[PDB]
Amino acid sequence: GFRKMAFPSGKVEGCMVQVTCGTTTLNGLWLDDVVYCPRHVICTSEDMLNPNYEDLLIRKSNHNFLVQAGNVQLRVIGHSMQNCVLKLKVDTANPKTPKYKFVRIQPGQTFSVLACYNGSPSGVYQCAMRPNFTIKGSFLNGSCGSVGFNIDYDCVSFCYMHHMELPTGVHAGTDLEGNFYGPFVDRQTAQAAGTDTTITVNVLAWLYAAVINGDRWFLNRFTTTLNDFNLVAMKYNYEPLTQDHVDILGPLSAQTGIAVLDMCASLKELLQNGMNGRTILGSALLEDEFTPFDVVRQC
Amino acid sequence: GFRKMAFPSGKVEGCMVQVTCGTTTLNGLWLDDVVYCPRHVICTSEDMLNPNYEDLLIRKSNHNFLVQAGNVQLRVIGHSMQNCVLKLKVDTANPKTPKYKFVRIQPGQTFSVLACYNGSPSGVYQCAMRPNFTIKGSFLNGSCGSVGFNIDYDCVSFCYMHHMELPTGVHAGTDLEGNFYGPFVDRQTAQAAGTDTTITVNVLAWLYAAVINGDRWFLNRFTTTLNDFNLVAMKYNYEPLTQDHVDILGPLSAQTGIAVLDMCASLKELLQNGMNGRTILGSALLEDEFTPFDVVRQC
Ligand SMILES: *[C@@](O)(c1nc2ccccc2s1)[C@H](C[C@@H]1CCNC1=O)NC(=O)[C@@H]1[C@@H]2[C@H](CN1C(=O)[C@@H](NS(C)(=O)=O)C(C)C)C2(C)C
Ligand SMILES: *[C@@](O)(c1nc2ccccc2s1)[C@H](C[C@@H]1CCNC1=O)NC(=O)[C@@H]1[C@@H]2[C@H](CN1C(=O)[C@@H](NS(C)(=O)=O)C(C)C)C2(C)C
Repeated sequence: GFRKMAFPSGKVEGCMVQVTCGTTTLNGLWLDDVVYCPRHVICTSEDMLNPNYEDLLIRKSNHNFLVQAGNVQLRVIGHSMQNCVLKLKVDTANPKTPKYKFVRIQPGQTFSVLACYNGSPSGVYQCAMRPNFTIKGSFLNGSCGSVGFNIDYDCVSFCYMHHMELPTGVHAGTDLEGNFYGPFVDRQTAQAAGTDTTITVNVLAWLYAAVINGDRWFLNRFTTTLNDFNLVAMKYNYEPLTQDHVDILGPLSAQTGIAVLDMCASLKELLQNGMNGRTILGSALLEDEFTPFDVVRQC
Repeated sequence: GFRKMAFPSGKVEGCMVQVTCGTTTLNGLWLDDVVYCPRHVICTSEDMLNPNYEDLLIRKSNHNFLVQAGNVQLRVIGHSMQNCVLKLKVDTANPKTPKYKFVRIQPGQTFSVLACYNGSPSGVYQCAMRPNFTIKGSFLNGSCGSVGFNIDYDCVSFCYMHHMELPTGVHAGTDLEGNFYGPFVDRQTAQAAGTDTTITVNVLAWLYAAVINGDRWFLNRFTTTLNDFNLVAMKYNYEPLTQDHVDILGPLSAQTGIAVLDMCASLKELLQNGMNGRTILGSALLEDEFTPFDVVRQC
C-alpha cells in the first residue's frame, strides 16, 4: 500500500524540554549541554508588533530562563543568540542525545515534524518545504520550538524549528542555525508568502508509486520532450523539471519500466483534461508531498 | 491547520524486537518478560496454503526461536499460543516496558501504526479500523508483527498486530489477544473482505474541523432530522448515524455553534450534488479517517 509516513520520533522525544521566560512558555531542543529555542521566548504579547531582540535580551539574565526537562530543572549557565534562535548552555549534558546533525533542506524536501506543547510531544506528521518556503502543517499556540527532522539510520538530521502561523493559514520557521526559511521575519505583522507552485518531481514520483501499487488508469500511450512538458507545466504553476530530477526518478523508472518522459505525457494530459471524477491512490487530487526518496523508502 | 497525525512512537520503539523461527523473520512486541508475535512465524513459504498450527508448534522447541532485541539475544524459556499469536516468555524483562494495556478498538476507531521491519522501526502513520474490519495501511514483506497503538498520556493502549495483505490491496490483523479483526483466518487464500461503508460520524467531525480551520463554503442554510439524513446516507454506503455519535460530536458542535443536524444537511447536499471541483481542507474527497476525538486532540 501507500501511506504518508513520518520517521520514528523516538530519538527526538528524548531532546524535548520546556523553556520559559517570564509568562512566555515554548519548546526547546536539548542536544548535548545546549538548549536551542526560538528567540521570541524573551517577548511579551505586547512586545511582538516589532521587538528589538538585542535590547530585550539585555535585561534577561540566565535566571530569567526556566528549562524543565520533564520535571527536572536544568541550569542555564550561558546564553547566546544565533540569528532568530536562543542557545542556552546548561550544566547537565543530555544523556539521551542521539547521533545528530544540523542541515538546511531545499524547496521540495520533506521531513517529519514532532509537534510539541509545554515540552510534551503531542504527535508527528510529514510535510514538505513548499517552494515558497512555507509548510502546510498543524500548529496551535505554544507549538513554537517543535522541530522537523529526517533520519539516516543512526543519524537524526535536524532541519526546522517552528516560529509562526502566516495569515494565509500556513506556517513558517527557521533551520537549527536560526536562519528563516524564506523572506520571513519574527514579528507579528501581515507578511504573506508568495504564490505556491507544485513540486513537479514529487507528483511524478507519486504517479510512479501509484503504478507500483496497482492504480494505473491514468497511463497513456504518449511521450513528450523535457522542453515540451516543462513549458506546458509552467503555465499550471508547476516547478520546472530539470534533467537532475529526471535522474533522481531513476530507480522508480527502473522498477516500473516507464520512462520519465512517458510519465510526463500522462501527467500532461491529466493537467489539460483534469482527473474527471477518478482517483489515483485513493486521492482525487495530484499529490506533491512525496519525494522520489520517500517513495523508494516504501519499497 | 489540520494534518493527519500519529501518536509519538517513542515508547513503542523500546518494545520492538526481531523474532525468527528457521528461515522466517518477523517483528515482536516485548512487554515485561513476554514477546508477543504472529503465530505464522513457525511457517515455511510452502506451509501457508493451510497449516495446522497445532502440529507445526509440536516440533518447534524454545531453541527454534531467535529473539534479538537490537543486537542482544533474549532466551525463550516458555512458549504459549493464544488464538493467532505466539507468546514467548523470555528470561530478561524489558527495562523500557511502558505503562500499557491491551484493548479491542471498534469499527471507526483510529490508531497509530509503527511499521517495523527485521525488528527496526521503519516509520509511523495513522489509520482507522474500516467498518469491514480491514485497514488501508502501508505494509511490505516482513512487516508482520508491527503494532497499532493509542496513548492516554502515560498509558500506551495496544490494539493491533499485523498479519496479512488481502487481495483487494488492504491489510488485516489481530488485537493483542490474537483474535482476528474480522472474518479472516491466517492462511494464504483468496479471502476478500466485504463492501466498505463510510464512517459518517468521522466525516461530520472532519467537516467540523474544516469549519474550525476556515474552510466553510460547503455550509448551507438547511437542516434535516436524524431519520431523514440517516436514510439518505444509507443509500450512499454510509455508516448509519446514531444518537450516540451525535452526542460524541458535542464539543465540536459547541466550539462551532453548528447543530449536528445542521451539519448533516450540508453533507446531505454534498452527497446529492457532489463537491463539483472544490476542496475542503485541501482535499477533493470526503475524508472519514478522523474520529471526533482526533479532531478535539488538534484543538
Ligand atoms: C508560537 O507558539 C508562539 N507563541 C508565543 C506567545 C508569546 C510569545 C512568543 C510566542 S511564540 C506561536 C505559534 C503560532 C500560533 C498560531 N499557530 C502557530 O503556529 N507563534 C506565534 O503566535 C507567532 C509569534 C508572534 C506572532 N505569531 C504569529 O504567528 C502571528 N501571525 S503573523 C506570522 O505574525 O502574521 C499570530 C498567529 C497572528 C511571533 C512571530 C513571535
Ligand atoms: C508478513 O510480513 C509475513 N510474511 C511471512 C513470510 C513467511 C512466513 C510468514 C510470514 S508473515 C506478510 C505481510 C504482507 C506481505 C504483503 N504485504 C503484507 O502486509 N504477510 C503475508 O505475506 C501473509 C502471511 C501468509 C500469506 N500472506 C498474505 O498476505 C498473502 N495474501 S492472502 C491474505 O493470503 O490473500 C500474500 C501477500 C499473497 C500469512 C497469511 C500467514
